[PDB]
Amino acid sequence: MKAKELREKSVEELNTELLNLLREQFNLRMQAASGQLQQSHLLKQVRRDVARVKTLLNEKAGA
Amino acid sequence: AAKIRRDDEVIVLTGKDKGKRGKVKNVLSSGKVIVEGINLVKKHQKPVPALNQPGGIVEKEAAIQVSNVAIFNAATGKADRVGFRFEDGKKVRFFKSNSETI
Amino acid sequence: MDINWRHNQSTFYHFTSDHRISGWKETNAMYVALNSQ
Amino acid sequence: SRVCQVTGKRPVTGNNRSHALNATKRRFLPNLHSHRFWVESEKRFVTLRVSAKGMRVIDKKGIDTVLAELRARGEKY
Amino acid sequence: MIREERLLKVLRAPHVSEKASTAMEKSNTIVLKVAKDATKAEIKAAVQKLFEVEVEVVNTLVVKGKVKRHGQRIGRRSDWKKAYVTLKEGQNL
Amino acid sequence: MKRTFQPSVLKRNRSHGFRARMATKNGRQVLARRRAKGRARLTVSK
RNA sequence: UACGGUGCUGAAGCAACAAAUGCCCUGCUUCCAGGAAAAGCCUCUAAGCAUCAGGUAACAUCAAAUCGUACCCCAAACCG
RNA sequence: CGAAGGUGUGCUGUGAGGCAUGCUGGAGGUAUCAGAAGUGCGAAUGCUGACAUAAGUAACGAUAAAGCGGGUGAAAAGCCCGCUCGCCGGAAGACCAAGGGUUCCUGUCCAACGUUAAUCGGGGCAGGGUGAGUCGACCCCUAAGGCGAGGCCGAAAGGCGUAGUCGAUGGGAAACAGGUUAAUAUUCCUGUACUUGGUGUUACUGCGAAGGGGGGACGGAGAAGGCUAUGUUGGCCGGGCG
RNA sequence: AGGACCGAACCGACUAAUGUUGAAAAAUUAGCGGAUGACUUGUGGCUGGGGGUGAAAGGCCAAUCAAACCGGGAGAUAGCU
RNA sequence: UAAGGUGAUAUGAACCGUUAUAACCGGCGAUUUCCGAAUGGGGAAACCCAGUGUGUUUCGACACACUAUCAUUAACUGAAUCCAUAGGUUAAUGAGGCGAACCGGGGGAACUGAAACAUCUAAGUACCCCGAGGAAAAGAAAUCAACCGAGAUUCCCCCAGUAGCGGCGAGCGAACGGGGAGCAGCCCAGAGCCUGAAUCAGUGUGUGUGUUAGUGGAAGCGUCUGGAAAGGCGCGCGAUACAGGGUGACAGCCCCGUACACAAAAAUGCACAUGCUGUGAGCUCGAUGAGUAGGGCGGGACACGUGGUAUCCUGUCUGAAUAUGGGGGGACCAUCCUCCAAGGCUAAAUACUCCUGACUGACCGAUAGUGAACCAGUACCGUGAGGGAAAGGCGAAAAGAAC
Repeated sequence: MKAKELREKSVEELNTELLNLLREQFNLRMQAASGQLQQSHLLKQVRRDVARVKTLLNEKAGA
Repeated sequence: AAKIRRDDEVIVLTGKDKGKRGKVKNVLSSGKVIVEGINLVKKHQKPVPALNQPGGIVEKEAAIQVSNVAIFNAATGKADRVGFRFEDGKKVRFFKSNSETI
Repeated sequence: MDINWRHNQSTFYHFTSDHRISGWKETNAMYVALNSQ
Repeated sequence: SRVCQVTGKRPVTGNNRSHALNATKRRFLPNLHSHRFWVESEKRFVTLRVSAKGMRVIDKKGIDTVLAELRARGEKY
Repeated sequence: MIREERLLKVLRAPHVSEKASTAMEKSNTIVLKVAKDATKAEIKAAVQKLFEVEVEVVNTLVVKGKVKRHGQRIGRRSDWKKAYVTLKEGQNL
Repeated sequence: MKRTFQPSVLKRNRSHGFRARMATKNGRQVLARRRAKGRARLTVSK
């Protein structure tokens, strides 16, 4: 997912931005630190995916 | 690129297994390879009180050097060195001595 | 222990005290010198 | 500092020599005086810290040319 | 108001202990590890909006990191912040 | 007996601390020698 | 009563006298050696603003952030 | 089919030395003839490391003092519990500041640390623990003093200093009782409070300063008077009649 | 009233003994002086090396003082060991 | 580029990838908390406290940006005072700090030597301070030479431990001239003719080459000892490749490489070519650097210590001629020769190595070589500046010892 994020509008990367943080990131920090979450790789891939959305969002907004 | 690689059948050139064929299990970035049924060490490990306890003397394979193996030709039935040629933009390996692409 | 032993051998290397021999050792050398004069 | 504002005379260094030639360090100082110069073209008194041969060169070159040199080299008067 | 991007990064873990446990089962307070730069307004707003409960008041201490060692190599852990979040009478989590 | 080192953090810092080494020419040269010697702690700050 | 305690219940709960180096007291008396400053605080107005702004009073409502808080501290934890 | 090195033996040269070989070792050595030297150690109160000696010797850190029973343990003079005994009690008690920085509390281990043993510990390992509108800091204000735009001065670096700006050890708003944790509490809980700002409504209304005045605002000693903390005794209440 | 008197805290340090490879690189014990003052103490500040400060001893200036400490000139120089 | 990866101690768990959007390598971007010149004010560095403006469909709270000083320039304001200057406000541009050595300049010791010591030496060294560059500095004759000539500066070998200076002690010590490295000349003080004429500087573009990833890269088997072969023995092959490193002992032919031949989407350094802008060629005529040269006094630099001392620099007092003129030619005068100060620019030869790459050593091999082969400027010591260690090697492979 790098062209897929590249082909939306600024509003839609703000939506999937807030959903990467909201649904994914926070619930996996809470789920990870409360004994659950066997699958730990999700933390990494979510974090890098927020990096992609902020990158494309900085590239799309202005310069 | 790398001459001996992952799913490949080799023969062993030096030591304890000289002339034994076998398939490469994996290949370690130390420049070593683990080849099945070849460099068998008799480890004996402790039954850890965590998840399952085998105990005993487990006979594993050890990593031999990449330079101690060469891939088995099977058209001549001997060891053979590997080169790299280009075919249709693909860098392919080929056997030396009959020049056959692998 | 080795560091404390090197520093605690290095204790009286720059001393001044004249009535004490080597900075620390008590003696009567003031009276010995003084009586020699 | 003791610098003539016209000629740029710093204090320099030297020796007190004696009759036995014993060298000692000294400073030669300029003859710095603070004199107030009438400029007619501006109708004002510009006060400068000149030497006593900065006044010779002001008497010869004129005060306007000298002030043009100080304004030229960024010396503020 | 506090933006939601800030407000997600503040809460970090629920704190499990016996002081925490007796605080929940005896005085409505949930104890949780927060961001080190998180203020009490941020923690209150983030529990209001991320566990959808009603917070009465927050009390924040900062816990100092312990100097441990591996072998003969020391190291301080890391300071964190612990928030005692006193909820109202209607709550579950 | 009252030994020489009677510690105070405020005098440690006002005297030998970083904002006090940086405050003058020669303390900046001190910091330059401590950085050049390559030193884990430059001043005594904490 | 995992004898470690844990809950429940709980009477009287007054007076006299003595009394500080603490409080009234930043007082009072006295003495020369003649005993910080600036803000908060209370007031006065100038420029300005004048049926606005501001001030006062009552009521309501919101806010009071941040860092320290363990433990030793005449000492086996500080300086030696 | 065993190098250097190490350790013995045998032979040999006038000597420094050489040669052969057993055992250890486990991978390098080097003829001859030349070349270059960090080229030869017993001394330097030589430098560094190791190991002796005195020597199983002095000592084991206040002459406040211990005794017994029981428990745990592989093992108890020292740990835990109990009963006695002694010591401090204007301290050897309690609370802080400075300073330290997890030593606090719990479980667990006894290698080293503890001048002995240790099951114990301020030791090792792991987990826990520090909750504030009212306490303190930050903050507002300043003293000594620092720094200091401009500025005056000075070979350069820099010195001094005006406006200012910092600087507490001083001045400035407000919370007490009771309960609770193994470990925090004027912070948590219960009860009862108080303070300062913002905003809104309503009623009345002249408000307004890096400006004026007051106040803050402040010595040593002494003397009583009125109190309180606190204590003693009686009454009351509960228990005992040895 | 008092650089007043006796005497604890507090500041000091006159004598003796111990200690002198100490419990302690200046103390302990028993006595001792001052103890409303030219006192004592906390916190901060200022003065710096031929310089400070000194009720003056050549005292003190981080267990160092007839010229601190650190670094450098520097492998000073040593007709001496 | 790729069949394997998610850095190490350091294994695990959870996964990603295998013909291409795993991972790894490179170019260019994005993000880049706080402290630090630190720059909004302050401060005990990594913290405390703001102001201003813009925006925020819960705008009772948030988010972003700007706000240091100084120099220069401009605009608007603006005292004593009328005009005006000082001052004030705002904007634009630049600077500030760090860094090992080399370089120029401002200051500048003493120990030491003289067998004492004061002139002298050490020594314009150590050190302090300012400034600059990839080099700096110097530089285009008011220079030598010597009646012949040379032709800017810098560096190297002689000259030559020479002439000289010197309590004529200790010591200091040239130039002329010769041989080389390198070679380059110009502009303003000034008008007219004439214009873009060479010249460089700033940029675009094109070409060539280099850097930053890479690709291909020859040729061996049998037998004996052995734990293991690259070793012994026997027979082959490569070489523009027998530099080196690893592989279970010593490998040209096992592996990585080496010789050799190629490779860049992008960013770049250098060199040509070329577009634009700025800049000025060339001709005639004129001018041709005044508190200056020189002097008196004091001091310094010149190898030269005031001496018979030329020359240069200037703190102080003075003070010309200005091409029918002036400086020098080692006191000084005359004759003769040579040159044109009081304005400035200028490449190369030259000096150095914080840092990068490749290669090399009759350099060291763990008490040596860096203080530091190892998580070393660390532990530790000291208030501080500062001082400053010790510590490498199981094995071929952890098969690192089940029971």
